[PDB]
Amino acid sequence: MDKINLVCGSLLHNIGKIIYRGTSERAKHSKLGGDFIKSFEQFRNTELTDCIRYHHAQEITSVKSNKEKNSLFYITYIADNISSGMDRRKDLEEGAEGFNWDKKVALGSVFNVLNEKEKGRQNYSYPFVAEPLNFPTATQNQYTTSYYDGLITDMKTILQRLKPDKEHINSLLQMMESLWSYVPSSTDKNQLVDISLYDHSRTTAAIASAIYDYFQAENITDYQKELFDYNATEFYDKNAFLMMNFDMSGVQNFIYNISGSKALKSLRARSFYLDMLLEYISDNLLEKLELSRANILYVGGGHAYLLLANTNKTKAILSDFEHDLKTWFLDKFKIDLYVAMAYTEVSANDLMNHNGHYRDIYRRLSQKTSAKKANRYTAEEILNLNHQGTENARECRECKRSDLLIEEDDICEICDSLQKVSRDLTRENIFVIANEGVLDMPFGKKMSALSYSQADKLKKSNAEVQIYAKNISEIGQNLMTRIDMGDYTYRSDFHEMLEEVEVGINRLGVLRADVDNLGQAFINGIPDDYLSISRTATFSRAMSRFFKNYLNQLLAEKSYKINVIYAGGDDLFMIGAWQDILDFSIVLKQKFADFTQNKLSISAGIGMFREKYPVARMASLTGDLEDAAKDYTKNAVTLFDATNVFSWDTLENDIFVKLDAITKNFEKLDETGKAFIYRLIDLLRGVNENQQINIARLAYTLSRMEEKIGKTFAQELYNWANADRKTLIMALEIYILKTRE
Amino acid sequence: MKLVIEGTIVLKTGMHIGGSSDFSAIGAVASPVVRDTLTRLPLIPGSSLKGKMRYLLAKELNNGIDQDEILRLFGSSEKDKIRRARLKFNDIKLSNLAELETFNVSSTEVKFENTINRKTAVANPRQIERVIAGSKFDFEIFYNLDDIKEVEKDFENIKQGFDLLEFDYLGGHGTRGSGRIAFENLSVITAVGNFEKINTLNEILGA
Amino acid sequence: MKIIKLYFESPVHFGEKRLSESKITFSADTLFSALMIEAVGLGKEDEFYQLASNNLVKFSDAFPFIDQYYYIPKPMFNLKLFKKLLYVPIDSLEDYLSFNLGKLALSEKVQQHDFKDSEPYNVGTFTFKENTGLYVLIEQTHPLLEELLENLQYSGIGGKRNSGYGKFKFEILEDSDIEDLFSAKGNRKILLSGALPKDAELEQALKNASYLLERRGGFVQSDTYATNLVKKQDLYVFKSGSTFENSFDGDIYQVGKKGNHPVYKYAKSFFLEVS
Repeated sequence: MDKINLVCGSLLHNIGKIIYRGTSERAKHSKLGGDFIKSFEQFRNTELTDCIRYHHAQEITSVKSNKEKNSLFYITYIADNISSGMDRRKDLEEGAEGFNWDKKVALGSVFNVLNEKEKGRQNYSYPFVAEPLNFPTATQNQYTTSYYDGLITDMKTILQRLKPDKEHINSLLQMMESLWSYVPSSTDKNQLVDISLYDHSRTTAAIASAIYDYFQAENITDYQKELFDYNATEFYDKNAFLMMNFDMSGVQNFIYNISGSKALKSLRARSFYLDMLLEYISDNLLEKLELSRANILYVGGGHAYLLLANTNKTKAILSDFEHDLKTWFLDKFKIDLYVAMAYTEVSANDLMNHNGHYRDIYRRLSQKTSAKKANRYTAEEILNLNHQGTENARECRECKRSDLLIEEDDICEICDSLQKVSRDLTRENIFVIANEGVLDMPFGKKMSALSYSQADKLKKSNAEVQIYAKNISEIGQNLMTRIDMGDYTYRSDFHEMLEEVEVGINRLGVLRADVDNLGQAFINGIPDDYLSISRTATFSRAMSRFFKNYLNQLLAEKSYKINVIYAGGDDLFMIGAWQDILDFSIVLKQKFADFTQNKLSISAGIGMFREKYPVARMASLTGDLEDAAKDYTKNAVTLFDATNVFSWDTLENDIFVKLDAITKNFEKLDETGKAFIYRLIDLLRGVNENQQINIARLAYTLSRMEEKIGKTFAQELYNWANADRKTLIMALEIYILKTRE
Repeated sequence: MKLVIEGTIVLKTGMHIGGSSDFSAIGAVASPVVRDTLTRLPLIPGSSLKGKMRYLLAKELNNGIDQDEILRLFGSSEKDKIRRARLKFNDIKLSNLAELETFNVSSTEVKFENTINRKTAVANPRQIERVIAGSKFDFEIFYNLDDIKEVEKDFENIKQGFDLLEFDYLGGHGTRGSGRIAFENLSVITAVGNFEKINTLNEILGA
Repeated sequence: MKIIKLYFESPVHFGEKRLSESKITFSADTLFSALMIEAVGLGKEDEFYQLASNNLVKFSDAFPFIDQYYYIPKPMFNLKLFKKLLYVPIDSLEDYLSFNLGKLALSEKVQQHDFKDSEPYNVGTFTFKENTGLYVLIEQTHPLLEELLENLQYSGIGGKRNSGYGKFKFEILEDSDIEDLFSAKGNRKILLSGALPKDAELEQALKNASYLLERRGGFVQSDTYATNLVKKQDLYVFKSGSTFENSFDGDIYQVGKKGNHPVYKYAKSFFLEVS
């Protein structure tokens, strides 16, 4: 039997409970899904829904002999039992009409459980909207029937629209990503009120699929004998799962490896390209593995977490996959891009979360990456690279290599490919893959990534191409998946954009940023005692989708003159008018503060540049400017120089009221601005070396303007200069800069 | 062989030189002078000295038409002839800062300039930071000798370039009162080995 | 075993790939290439190349050192187990079983043109602070090496010559209590140069190897090589702080065939043996 049975069974296990509290009738929830699927999805066979509706011993012993094997109702059952996280083996769960089950708890977030020693214990709640703008806040709210009515219209339409085939599994998990990523899973004990039903369901399908391939691997059937003698921990000790990892090495040096004229579009292109390549190689491994998009836990900026099938054949195709992948890399990217694949062999005794063994299992995996990351290549490829070389006089400028140089110009083929997709990497294009394209990615299949005019006609007629996008426009007719990216632009031209701001100084600002304490957040992600597998992936996907989608929407809604290059918790580079990126930093701080629920903060660096200036020099200088603010980690932003580094509250409160006071008062006066402000600045910035001289001249000159600037205002200028004068010299400085011309 | 050209750069005015990528405050000087990244003492790049000598050799040598000697003495990377640069320059730091503080004055002054619009008479003030006049930059130049028959010709055409630089500036806003140098007590001494006819080189530098 | 300390009067420029970068050390093949360019300068080329072929002037690559502390890159130990750390002292490694060299800079330049526009370009650099610098380590010191080193301190190690960066004054100050570490035989070897073993011993040299390949090779300068600037054959050595069990010994590869005179690349081992 093909794997569509379990993946369409275990992911759609307990889905029909969304209306179990949405109506008043209280039938058995697994049987509720079993009878809805005749009226919701299709004319579905009862044998395919055998694995749906028999999910406990009290519901399997009723049907133990009439429904024989190769229907695999055991499999989704044990997948549910270990996908909850520790144990639900023999108990009448929620939905089996036993008691007054709780039906009003929203999703508890796992932000607190990440570093349990920083928050202790707290119940979080998610404000849902019938994107969606859902935050892991601590204010408690309840789920409603109208959202359940809307999604059950979507379940009687779109789940009716889809078909249970492996070709369209990806679209239904994209649908579930769009809708059920921010819903609770159940209202039981803490194992399934901390996680969504999304990653629980797809990890359930993953566990079912992997143990199906395992039961095919050592050729074991008659599943009553091998599961039902006990709580099955004696059968759970064998190697049946593979918490596997991918890792990109030297991504940052590769994206910065430019010295070109086109140094901004190229930078955007390759920054996107590395993430896209990692996504494609992960998807190829899933397709060659005959799996879905379910067991892939998370793809980040340079790493991927999955779960695999633990057979000797899967290991053999993993070995050949590794050889093919490293051969492709070694004849395209020498050592500058090495990809590291590693799995930690585990058990379902390792997976039932009783005998410790998760953060040290992560540590063993990080060791098995690093043991592979040390011993990279064997012998023959080393000799191949050494004796492959040749002598000539031509080089590409950025990718300073001789090989793959195009004819009669000196840019590399990779490098012309990344300038080709550079200009037309818009906000709306679809990333199509083809055997005929411009980019290069393994195994021997190219990326075109064409716009949504010519890439639409062959996206269905020419099949067997997995097409990626950044718009939610696939309702189930186009077979495209969405993967967003930070791509906001004003109009991507600085000469038109900076002449629009005819208010302040004609200067161009750039921004560099990253997230505080993120490295320790992945050294010890979630602890043992409050662990299910699926929960920590939701954190990272929420952060990534927050960055890409939320920042694109935020720069859209307030019409900012800001162009965007990167997106991420380690990479963020935006270029724009300084009057628009200086006040974007505070609302960026606020939005990432209340997205994290005041747990993870921002180090940022903002500098001010001439409009005609090399953007590579800007990016290097402002990355170093942020690196001055980064170690200061602590939350801080530096303003245009390493001498002006302020914490976020100091910035917001101190300067933006000591700029608001200056702007409020000096625009009331027709004969003080701004020679007095220049003189006040000149005596204020020079008090650092000689002190009582400048403070005395300051007192005298505040006395002599006290009839013009105000009998009150000179007193705040004096006491502010005594108390906090570094936060006023910057305040008058940015007032001067925004009151130029 | 390999020879050392020694001397100093006694400064008669100016020397605004170079320019860094520091953020120009509103405040004090925008476009500051070039200074060392650790010690923050004013120095000239040896490339600017090298380039003024190369330029002033270039404009006068074969006056009427690049040349051999502009590549014989200062290197080339042409597609037919490539020559090793016979000279050897080092970046020159400020030397007499001890006696430039006996006058209790800073190493670097700030100079206040402006243009006025001809059309509207609206001024446009700039501050430029430059090292004070009367600086002395003790410099050393080495010489990549590879042929004895050209030492006297090379030295008479670098001493010619040594005096032609005194009537031109060295870097920065030159035609508005900057950069004018003078060269005191120039000499030559062999680095390693032993050359025989060092007297003519030493006198032609002392001439 | 001997030390050659190098105290620099000026900012230096050691690039990986381009001009606007710099690093804080220069590898062994850079030093060998520089020294036999100087032997070209004084006509003792072949004798020097034979002296390095017969392994009498095997040497290390340059390492950071601060006042009476000499450092090495952190040895890539493949144990169970700081990620922002780079260097550890050579007499302090086994306890792992207070660092400031200087500051990098981008001194930024122009090419003047008379009627055309002026052409700006930036040069990456690094500055050693006061009681700091670099040092290398050689074996069985040679008078001709002493004769060639003094011609190199007056023509510039570093990238950009002759304007005007890399310049130093070398001093031996022969070792006292560090060659015992070299004579201390151990069960775990540490490379200290950009080595590439020959193809015979390459596959036996990965029993526990925790190496890092590092591409080396650039353009070729002479007055008589190939009539324009050509690249050299890029050769792919191990990174300095690698870690082994099987000691190999590399050799000096000719990567120049097209030009009339050859072009060499020093890559042979220089090991530190520990537990």
